[PDB]
Amino acid sequence: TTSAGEGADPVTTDASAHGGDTRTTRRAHTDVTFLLDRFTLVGKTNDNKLVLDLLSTKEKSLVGALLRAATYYFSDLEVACVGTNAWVGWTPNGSPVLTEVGDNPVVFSRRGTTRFALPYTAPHRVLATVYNGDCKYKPIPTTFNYGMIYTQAEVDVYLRMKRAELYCPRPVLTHYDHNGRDRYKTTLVKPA
Amino acid sequence: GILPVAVSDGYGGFQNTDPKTSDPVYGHVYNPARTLYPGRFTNLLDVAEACPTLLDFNGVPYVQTQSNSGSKVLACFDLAFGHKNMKNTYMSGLAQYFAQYSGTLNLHFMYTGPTNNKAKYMVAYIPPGTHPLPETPEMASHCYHAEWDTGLNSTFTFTVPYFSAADYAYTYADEPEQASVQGWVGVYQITDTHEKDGAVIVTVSAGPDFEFRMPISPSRQ
Amino acid sequence: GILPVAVSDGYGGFQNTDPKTSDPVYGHVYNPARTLYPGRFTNLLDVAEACPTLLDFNGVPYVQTQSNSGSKVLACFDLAFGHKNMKNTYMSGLAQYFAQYSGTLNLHFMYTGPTNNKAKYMVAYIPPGTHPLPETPEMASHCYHAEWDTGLNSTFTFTVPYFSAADYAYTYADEPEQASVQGWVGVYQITDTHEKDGAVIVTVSAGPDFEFRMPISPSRQ
Amino acid sequence: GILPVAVSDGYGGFQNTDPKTSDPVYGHVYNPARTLYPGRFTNLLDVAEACPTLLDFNGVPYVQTQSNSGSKVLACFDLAFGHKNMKNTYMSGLAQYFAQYSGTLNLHFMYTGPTNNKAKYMVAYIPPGTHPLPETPEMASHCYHAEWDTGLNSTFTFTVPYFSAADYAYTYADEPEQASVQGWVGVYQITDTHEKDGAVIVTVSAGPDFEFRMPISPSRQ
Amino acid sequence: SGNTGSIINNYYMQQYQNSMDTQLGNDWFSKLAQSAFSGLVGALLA
Amino acid sequence: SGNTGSIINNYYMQQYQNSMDTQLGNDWFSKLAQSAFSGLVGALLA
Amino acid sequence: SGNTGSIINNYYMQQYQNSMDTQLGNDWFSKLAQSAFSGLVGALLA
Repeated sequence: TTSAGEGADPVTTDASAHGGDTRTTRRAHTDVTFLLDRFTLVGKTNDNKLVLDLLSTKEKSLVGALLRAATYYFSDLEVACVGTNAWVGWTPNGSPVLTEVGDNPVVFSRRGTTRFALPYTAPHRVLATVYNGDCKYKPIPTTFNYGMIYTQAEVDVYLRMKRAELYCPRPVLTHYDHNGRDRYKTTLVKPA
Repeated sequence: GILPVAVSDGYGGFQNTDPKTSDPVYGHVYNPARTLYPGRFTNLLDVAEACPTLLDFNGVPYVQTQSNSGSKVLACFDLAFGHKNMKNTYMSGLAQYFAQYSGTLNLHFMYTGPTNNKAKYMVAYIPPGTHPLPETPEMASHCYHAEWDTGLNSTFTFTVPYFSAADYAYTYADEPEQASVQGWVGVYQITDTHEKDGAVIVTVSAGPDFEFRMPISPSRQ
Repeated sequence: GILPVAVSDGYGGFQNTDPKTSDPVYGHVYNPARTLYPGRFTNLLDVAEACPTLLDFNGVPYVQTQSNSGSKVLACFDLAFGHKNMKNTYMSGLAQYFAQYSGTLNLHFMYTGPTNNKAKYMVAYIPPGTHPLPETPEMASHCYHAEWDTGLNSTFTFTVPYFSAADYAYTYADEPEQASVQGWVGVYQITDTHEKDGAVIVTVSAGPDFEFRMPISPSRQ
Repeated sequence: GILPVAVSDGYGGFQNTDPKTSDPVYGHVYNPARTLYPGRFTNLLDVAEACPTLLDFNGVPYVQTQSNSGSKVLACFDLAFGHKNMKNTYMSGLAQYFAQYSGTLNLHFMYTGPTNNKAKYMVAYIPPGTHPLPETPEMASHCYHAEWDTGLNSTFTFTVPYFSAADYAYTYADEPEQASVQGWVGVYQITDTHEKDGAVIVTVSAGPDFEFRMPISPSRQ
Repeated sequence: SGNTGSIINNYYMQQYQNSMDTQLGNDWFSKLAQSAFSGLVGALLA
Repeated sequence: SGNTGSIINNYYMQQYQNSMDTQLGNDWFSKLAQSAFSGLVGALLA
Repeated sequence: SGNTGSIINNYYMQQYQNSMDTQLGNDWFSKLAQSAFSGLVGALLA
């Protein structure tokens, strides 16, 4: 179909012009909520502390990449610290940094991992993955966090976004290197 | 007495993609209203259908008449997300996270030449195993194709179909794969008034029945 | 056979703020009647709304005409629970246990001068980023403000509003915070008959729509 | 308080043939349509009833008139899946995976001689403990038997019955077992026009009431 | 009430889980708060 | 069906436990078996 | 919704499991996609 592309109005076509059909599609796997609803490893704690910042997610992982594909987002959160450690503790967004959690929410370990559920605690209606605040581009606020955890020992930290909502899509780039080759190619799983 | 219970081996270990929730620990928090917030998106394919992204032809998003060569081929590339022309597209961006796909694709061509410069183009889908990939409009006319000429409407949209032995194809290419298992798409210029180039911006979007399955975090090096 | 059960990792550890009860061990105890016991309270904010507490101005709860200075400013302080003037108030006392708040506040002014001593006052809410904080009634009149004079009623009550980009503000001040993110409240004396002081007792209480969220035990040093 | 539970010893260990399912980990996968796919089978015995397979008589599927010997016995073998004649049959193939069986069997005989070559045959089921296994049609006629002659129809089908003290018999033979606990089946040639062989292809299939029980993986050496 | 929330329930009886209250023969501060003057003393203009 | 039998049930949803089947728009061997001739060719006597 | 599917349920109350949403007083991209032109500009022949 010819069209006046300048106006930017969407155009989506079948194969019917050429005599074709349309297959039945089931896009369950491209559902945003479903996609982000899994645990992603963000790394290890530091002095047995870790600020819960979704921007800590590895940017080439499925979750890190998708989260960054949106300008704004909202979600609740689940945490799981795996490692040999006794107890993970937590403080909400806006609390002063402490020397010891003592009395704030504390959860004891069970068979080497501590997993628990948290609520969105920011003071904003939604958070952003980018924020052009005083950083004049020429050709992230304190508040953007989900609290902080305190642990008894070093552990691997995993975050899981629950009830996720994304707004204003942003680019998602391929991360494999073509080298000089035209096609990309790798070894895919095959019977040995 | 009390309820007898059998604890099972192999069940219970930490899981990263499990269908259950963690135990709560901090209640009664009411969020700020996020009513009517704009730009919400629900499925990657809705944005993928509506927003075409730029193909890359050695550094530029456009195909062109070009210099020396009596070659009518503006572009001919493997129908593959891993092809270098597809490298900077949202479709290839997303595809790196799924193992398989099925469905149609839409290629869009926007003509950029001045009012008095006229041309006539053609695009064809070349199936796998085709031998000497056609280099001429004449030969390529034997494939599923579309011819169109310039005029009042600058843009033309083409539907790259889905043919394969199987219902789904892979987004990645196995190391031992000499030819494109999915064939190629060739874009030719039948004729042009003026040899001074007229740039055609090429773009790609998901077709109405396109689909991805099997999310994968292909992570690293 | 018996019920197969999967014991999950990460679940079960001791928790200090969990939503479940412990197993009982000593039954059948009936308590003495505590029917009609007076002074019961249910929510800290009910007492916080009804009972204003004293601000501190360098050791005393009152603001005053004062000695030498043609300065009409009786007090100007950061709208912050951590400001030193708020130091001994029930509101700041409670606020140390919550991370965020939202809502209005009420400031009360009780005049203490003799019958023949008359004055006229004004209080304004200065928003953040305001530059030279106004030092004169004249300049301060450009802000949300209230002017009142002495007479039969000794007390005047003012409502400190809530403006911010966000729906909630923090009760604490981050180390790197040069100016009050919430602005200031300035109390000025427009005029006074007699330079011999007339003390104005200042007091603070929660507004009808004030609210605290996120309990925290900020404990220690 | 919470639900008191008693964890039981002896319950819970990994099991390879248990009646429960494992916990899921990867949801929402919709398979390609496999509607109308041909050749589906549901029970091994349906294919076992419908498809007779070849017996082996020292390298060949047929029994024959033969050379020198005034012996009318074409074949006489133990009613046993482990007998060497049954060695390459689907029935014996399957039987190695079950401990017991019961039921009837069908033996089929297809005559292969030229039009002018005529013969007359007989097959009998010899019960256990029978003494000198009959070597002549005359003697064998005292057993459950069937006699048939050649003609327009090439094939004849016989039903090997089930007699035993027990309702089920074993598919395998114990080491200390001198005689066939299930008896034998003897195939005799009463007479033949021409001594130049006429081959009779022998085949075996499950009877309508045949049955296997107790699956076993008899694995290895 | 309080900081306990199990959609399901409680396994042991009430007489064991808690102490039983008794009576002979009411939120002062809520009432006090409710009663506060929130109007305007004097006449309003414009 | 199969070798699974819990009088009670299954805890996780179907979309997670198994793959979902689809259709476009049947036991050959049972039918084949059913169709076998089980009579008598020719005439019977006595 | 999401990647959670227990045919059975959730044990703790909603006010503890998640944060409660509020309102004052909607899938842009679905709508945008829905609105795409899928016809033919000009006249068709044969």
